[PDB]
Amino acid sequence: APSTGGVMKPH
Amino acid sequence: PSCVMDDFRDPQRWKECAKQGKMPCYFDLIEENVYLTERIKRMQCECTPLSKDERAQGEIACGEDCLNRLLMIECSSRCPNGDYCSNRRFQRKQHADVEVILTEKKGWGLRAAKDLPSNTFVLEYCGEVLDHKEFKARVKEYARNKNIHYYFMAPKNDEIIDATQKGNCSRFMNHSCEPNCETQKWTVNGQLRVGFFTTKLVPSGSELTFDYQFQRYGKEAQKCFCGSANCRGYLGGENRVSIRAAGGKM
Ligand SMILES: C[S@@+](CC[C@H](N)C(=O)[O-])C[C@H]1O[C@@H](n2cnc3c(N)ncnc32)[C@H](O)[C@@H]1O
Ligand SMILES: [Zn+2]
Ligand SMILES: [Zn+2]
Ligand SMILES: [Zn+2]
Repeated sequence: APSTGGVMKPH
Repeated sequence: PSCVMDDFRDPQRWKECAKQGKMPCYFDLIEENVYLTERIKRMQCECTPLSKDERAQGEIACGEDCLNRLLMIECSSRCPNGDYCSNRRFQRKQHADVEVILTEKKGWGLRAAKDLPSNTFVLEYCGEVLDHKEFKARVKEYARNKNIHYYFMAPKNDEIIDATQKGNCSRFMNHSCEPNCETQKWTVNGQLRVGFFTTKLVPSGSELTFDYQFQRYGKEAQKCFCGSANCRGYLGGENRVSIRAAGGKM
């Protein structure tokens, strides 16, 4: 897996 | 350190200010989303056009009762109110007055340069619109580059907006477990556009924030420095999601 990272979500 | 949005128009002056640590690192400024080349029209509202005396009396065109607005659709140039229409904020770039500032622990941020009433359009979140396969390619690239900041917005049931390399100053809006802005999904000319809007009166000088509802796929969580007394601790919460679920693929 990547060390860090993510995605923002409106709801 | 503080800098107004017209500082980002001169890329050479911007780049040199950045080398001096007075401006954030250079990115490509865009006015509207960039798609990776994928890319009878009448959706008029029913507002009766304002007379030229009503304009003079301060009445608003396509105000709160405008059917287009009520559905989060912007009016076009053909709107019955024409030049008066106040429901073309995204298209006309009728942003709030904001500045980019350096925060203690989160990198750069956005603050209100004047009091913003509640439900005020701040900025559009612009970026490159990725399909799921370019999203995975950038996940790999940003991870191998060891980026700290991430800039993926996943419009519900929709493609990723990546503002990492191209975007506007909305890419500086930091997360807070107790925010004063929200995203709103608007349609402009048949296309989804995501805007930041205030949810309360933001006083001049306050940082603008929203709730990322962040979905972490990284192994290592990021502690949240929002400082809220109801802070959730980490940006992503307690549990890690897969890369495909983060990217909104069921
Ligand atoms: C959309 S960028 C916002 C702009 C970013 N601060 C910058 O300087 O480019 C989101 C990133 O900022 C940082 N960040 C935003 N809000 C944070 C918070 N509440 N606590 C810790 N880091 C935060 C994290 O690095 C995250 O990856
Ligand atoms: Zn209208
Ligand atoms: Zn209108
Ligand atoms: Zn927090």
